[PDB]
Amino acid sequence: MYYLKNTNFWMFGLFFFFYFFIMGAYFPFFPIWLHDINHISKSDTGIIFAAISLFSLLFQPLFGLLSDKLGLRKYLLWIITGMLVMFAPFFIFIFGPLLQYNILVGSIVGGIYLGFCFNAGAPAVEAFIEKVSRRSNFEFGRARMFGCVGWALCASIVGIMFTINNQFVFWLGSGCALILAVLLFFAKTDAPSSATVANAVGANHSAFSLKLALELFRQPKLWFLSLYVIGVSCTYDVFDQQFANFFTSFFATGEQGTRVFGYVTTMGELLNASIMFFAPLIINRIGGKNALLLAGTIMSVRIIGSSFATSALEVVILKTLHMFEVPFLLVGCFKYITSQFEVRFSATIYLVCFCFFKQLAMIFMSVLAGNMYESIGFQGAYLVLGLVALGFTLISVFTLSGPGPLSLLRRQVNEVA
Repeated sequence: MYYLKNTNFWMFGLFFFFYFFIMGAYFPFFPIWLHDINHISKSDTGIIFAAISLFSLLFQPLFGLLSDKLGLRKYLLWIITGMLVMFAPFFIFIFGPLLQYNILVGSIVGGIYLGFCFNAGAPAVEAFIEKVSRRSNFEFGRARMFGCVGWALCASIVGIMFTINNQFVFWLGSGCALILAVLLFFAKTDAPSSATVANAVGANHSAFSLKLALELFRQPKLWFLSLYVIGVSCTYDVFDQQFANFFTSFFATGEQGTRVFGYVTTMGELLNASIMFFAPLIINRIGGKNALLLAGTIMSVRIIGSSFATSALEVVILKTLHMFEVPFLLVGCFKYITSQFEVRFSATIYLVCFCFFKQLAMIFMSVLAGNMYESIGFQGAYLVLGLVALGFTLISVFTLSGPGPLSLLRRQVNEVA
């Protein structure tokens, strides 16, 4: 509670909150804004989303390998924040109106060309704020819990006021970007008060080596983990990046249909919260490789159940069937990898794997479901992948490297010793 008085704690538990709150529209909602609001065929977003991934992938490095080391002098965030006061002014003026000039090609390109600030942006905010957090006293361990509740408070208003007035949310989105994103820059801090003098003296920068990857590349744990990451997660996300409309159509109208947009997510969070706590116990008292597959088992049922999607208050369940993976996978990797690779490796795993590969699977994969959807449908496409992926969660039963190689429980000293 010594955080009670903490200033830079107060000034960033807000930055987090009022940024995620900001992003707290653009994305989850996004899909609607395409189809409904701006009528665009699924397959045309299957190219949007697929392209979104192309900017990410070949960018994320440039912020990580950049800021992480070089620029750690509080700048970039101004670069990001800059492209944020132009939330609506882009969307409602440029992004939207561009594609409408039917050239999806050049329009979606000059699109997530302001989609990074959120995709590769957040992890950048999440970043600096962490670095800074740690140096101040009270880390990000709870200041984010102050930022991931903007999803919440927002969510409802974004799934509501948007319908009534689409410009509202977006227009307001640049404002909470203005006075709110900036106010925390003329009230920020950057001086490591009485610690060390140099930046290469006392931190926690694991490093990335090409060789490193190459000493990991011979490894089966790697490929066979990837297999999971890929198929399961990948094609899983793919499905969600274009699930909505589906679920949305099930209701009375758009208002009722959507609305359950805020109401949905805005709920599961206080539930994804719940899980969060009591996860480890399970996880660890369950093992990562194991408990991980159960997330993939879960996802599956969500794409697989979606073949049947009968009711509207069924599809709701098929949504909240979401926060049951969020946990299990998330940390299930953390403790899987950790617990199956030479620690210093993480870089490449987390890097190579969940990027120089995923976004890559995503470039392709997605597009398929975009055409898979428009030409054969939501339930149709599902059975292809709701299945195809299940054939991974199912094979990864073998595929993946089980419970401890040559250490029964002795080579276990990392979080309590």
